[PDB]
Amino acid sequence: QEISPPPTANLDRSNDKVYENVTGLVKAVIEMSSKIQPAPPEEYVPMVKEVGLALRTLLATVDETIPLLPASTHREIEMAQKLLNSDLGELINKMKLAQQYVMTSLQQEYKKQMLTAAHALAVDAKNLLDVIDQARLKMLGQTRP
Repeated sequence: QEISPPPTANLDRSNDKVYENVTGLVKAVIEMSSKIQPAPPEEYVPMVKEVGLALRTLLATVDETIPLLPASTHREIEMAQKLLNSDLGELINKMKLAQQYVMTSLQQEYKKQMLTAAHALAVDAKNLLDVIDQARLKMLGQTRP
């Protein structure tokens, strides 16, 4: 019973700077705490979903920019999308293995390969950006008289 009721509803919070500052401090603690500590295999799934959601937003956005671009660049973009999907597959596979091997000699190795897959995903995202940028600049070259 380290449990207490939510704060009173009898007070307007809309300019309550104490409330806001307590919120800021509790969040700063949560953020420090979760960074210091290694997250349990439970938590892996929600984190990976967040990354998958972010990827899908990106792929959907990249789908809508491809029409605009010179057809000579489409294969490169699509390949770079391919590579992100490839990194997501790997990430999910290593996450599943890390959970599977949770209390074995393989726990930390699988965790590591999961992080390397995630890192690869971020690196490949920035490469997609650069591929799209070169495309757009090429397109501007073409567009200008």
